[PDB]
Amino acid sequence: AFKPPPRPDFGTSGRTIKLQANFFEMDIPKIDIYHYELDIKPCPRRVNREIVEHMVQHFKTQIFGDRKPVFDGRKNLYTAMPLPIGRDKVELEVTLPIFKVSIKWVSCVSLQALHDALSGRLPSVPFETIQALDVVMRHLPSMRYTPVGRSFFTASEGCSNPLGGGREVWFGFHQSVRPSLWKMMLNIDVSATAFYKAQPVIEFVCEVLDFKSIEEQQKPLTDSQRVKFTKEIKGLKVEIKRKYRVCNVTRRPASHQTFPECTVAQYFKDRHKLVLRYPHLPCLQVGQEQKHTYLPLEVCNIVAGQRCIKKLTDNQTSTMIRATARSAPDRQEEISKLMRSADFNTDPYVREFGIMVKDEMTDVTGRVLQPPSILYGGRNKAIATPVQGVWDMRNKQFHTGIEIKVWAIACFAPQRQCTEVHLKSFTEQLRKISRDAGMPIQGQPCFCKYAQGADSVEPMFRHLKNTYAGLQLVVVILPGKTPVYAEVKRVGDTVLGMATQCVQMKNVQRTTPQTLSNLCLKINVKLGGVNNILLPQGRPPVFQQPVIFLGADVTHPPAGDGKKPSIAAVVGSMDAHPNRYCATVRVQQHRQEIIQDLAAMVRELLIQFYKSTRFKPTRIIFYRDGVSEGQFQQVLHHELLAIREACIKLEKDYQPGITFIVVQKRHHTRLFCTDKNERVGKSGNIPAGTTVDTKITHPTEFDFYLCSHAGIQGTSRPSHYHVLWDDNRFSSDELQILTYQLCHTYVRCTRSVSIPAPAYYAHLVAFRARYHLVDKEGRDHQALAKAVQVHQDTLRTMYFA
RNA sequence: UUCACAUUGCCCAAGUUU
RNA sequence: CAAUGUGAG
Ligand SMILES: [Mg+2]
Ligand SMILES: [Mg+2]
Ligand SMILES: [Mg+2]
Repeated sequence: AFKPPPRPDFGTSGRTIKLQANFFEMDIPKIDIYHYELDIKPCPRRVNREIVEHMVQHFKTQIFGDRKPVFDGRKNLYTAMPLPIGRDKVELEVTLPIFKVSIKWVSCVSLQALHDALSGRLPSVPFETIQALDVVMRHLPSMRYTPVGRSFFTASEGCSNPLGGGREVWFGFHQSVRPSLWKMMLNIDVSATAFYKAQPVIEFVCEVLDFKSIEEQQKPLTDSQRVKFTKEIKGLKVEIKRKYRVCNVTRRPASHQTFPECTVAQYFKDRHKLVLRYPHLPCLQVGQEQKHTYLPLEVCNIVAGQRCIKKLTDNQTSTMIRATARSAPDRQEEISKLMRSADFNTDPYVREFGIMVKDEMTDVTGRVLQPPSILYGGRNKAIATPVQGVWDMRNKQFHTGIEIKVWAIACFAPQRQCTEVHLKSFTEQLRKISRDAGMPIQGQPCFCKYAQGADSVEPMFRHLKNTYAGLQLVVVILPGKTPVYAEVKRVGDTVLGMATQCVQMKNVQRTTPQTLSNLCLKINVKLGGVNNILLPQGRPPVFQQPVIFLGADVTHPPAGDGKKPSIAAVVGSMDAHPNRYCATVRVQQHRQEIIQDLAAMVRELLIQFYKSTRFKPTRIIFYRDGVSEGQFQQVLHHELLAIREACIKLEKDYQPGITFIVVQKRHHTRLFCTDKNERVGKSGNIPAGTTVDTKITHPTEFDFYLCSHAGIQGTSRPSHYHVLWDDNRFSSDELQILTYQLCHTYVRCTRSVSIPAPAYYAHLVAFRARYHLVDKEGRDHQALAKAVQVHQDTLRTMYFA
């Protein structure tokens, strides 16, 4: 439970492919530079950046001589040459167009220590050095553009991109400094997010309430209109010179609205001497709730550069997607255009520190791994061969297909829309596809009844269970999006323990062989079948001893939410294929990534593995989704020990080797085909199986990019895998092949998915817990805990399929 | 609620005188 | 998983 293992070696498996990556090489000088600790009394980050930039111009002659200090926005200051004050304190103060600021100088950043650590000589990558370089690259754009996370956004000049509702698209780019096997690298990627337009509040009202012009509404707002407007502007800032956080939209129109004893229209009529157009419309209530200052819509401006944190509307989203949808070559060229346009070398603050940035994307050589063969059953024992990460189920039967003899249907769609004919049609079509797949639906359903409302579910289901012995499955037709779905799964998964398979009504009226086939995949698994397996003799050597494959993920509540729990999920392989998985799930602290009750969850799974296979795992392979580099030590420290605790409290001296792997699907590394005839499909992406464990990866540690999936649309996200611990001493080859093969064991489709199945199931388990908790989200905890606790008959199934 | 892929929503980060 | 797109035997 200490620092991660070193890179054991480099992969050798697979044919080579020429790739470009959105990493731009950095030439860093071999000099020392100087860290200073600031403290400003009393502020937003951008306000503090402003204090220093004005302060440096003001104490130029006294202190900062021809220097270009960079400032991280709070209390870290860096200079290329030392400041003529030495080792001691200084208390300065600056003017606002009020601030005492303290400058010390704690440290000297060696820099040349970075080159040596990048050479692997020094085991440690010095973080406090990498911190400093990022502050260099961020200093200037942090004031010109509008920061959001590690990115930067600005209004596109020459073009506008409205979304409606007073919003518009702002294009921008992500920026980050990372170390690598080769050099320091600048990772750049284009991005876009919704912003509020800096228009008159009057015109803001118009876009939200759907007026072409002011004069449509001539007398004060409707009850309906004043709340809808209020909901949209409250929390946004506005300007007149001066700043104001909008806090409320008043009840009375300006002319009638009053403050102590004068009225705002009257107040503006003589003090600032302008009658109001639109005296009918109300006033904004600004700043403090306790205080009584009210502002007219007329004189107000929506202040520029405020990110839109509310969820977009559906047509707003449509507009956003349409604007930013981009094939991989188009993506590549846009990154390139931006970077030649950025001209990071001209940046004076960059120039101060003598940093040089490469004009072009780095060239990197990847390898394309071979897909494993997939083994089906029935009589043929057919073998399927993934081609460009895809295969099909025609002319093949499940390795272990379930014979279905007792089953029922429950339609919650209106009969006028979903008729008995449609159901009968759909049934015959399904039975056909299912027999071909080795999953004979041997008879007609023993039950078929229309229903309406979530109220009718539990009684209908309790009936079925009490009546039809050996009942295997209930198929449930739904009219579309409905609360019934959440209800059907609550009763099935948690209350009665009954297999259910829902189908949207539209996919019943009109069915297709592909859709029905994918449906049988889900069904056969839910009823304990094995769809396929990896070709046994084609697996890596690790399968020669008993091994369990764990997948784990946390899912946090949406943006803006304050009290909903985070949900941890852990699944474990239950056979030697590996194919069958059992799941565990927990509610835990709001926005905690660390899986709190992991040890209990792993113990549960280890026991079930033994009852299933009658083997004890000699090794445990742990795939952990979603952890960032910043949280690697904390998570590993807690979660690695939790796995050990599980093993130790199970049996004395039961110490299986642990391999701990973090899976990151969401980062800002993008890989492109250098050679045009390597591109795959309309989107023009790199092929499935593409592997990069050199050049752009970590200088000392064990990590690699693997893109295991076909890229249908946009630009593919190659998944990054990072090994935080490995008792089993894997080689790069074996772990990459293992990880790649597990992307083929995902039962919901005949494709190679973007992450290993165990981790993918961990997502599906979490998301299902989220469905159990809909509108239900010491005594607080136990209620939610029980909401996600599945029935005893469900515990050992793949209900999450 | 057939499914995958892609944009966003998720930990880190970011943000927090009328 | 939700919204929105692109796709499949
Ligand atoms: Mg997660
Ligand atoms: Mg924070
Ligand atoms: Mg969707």
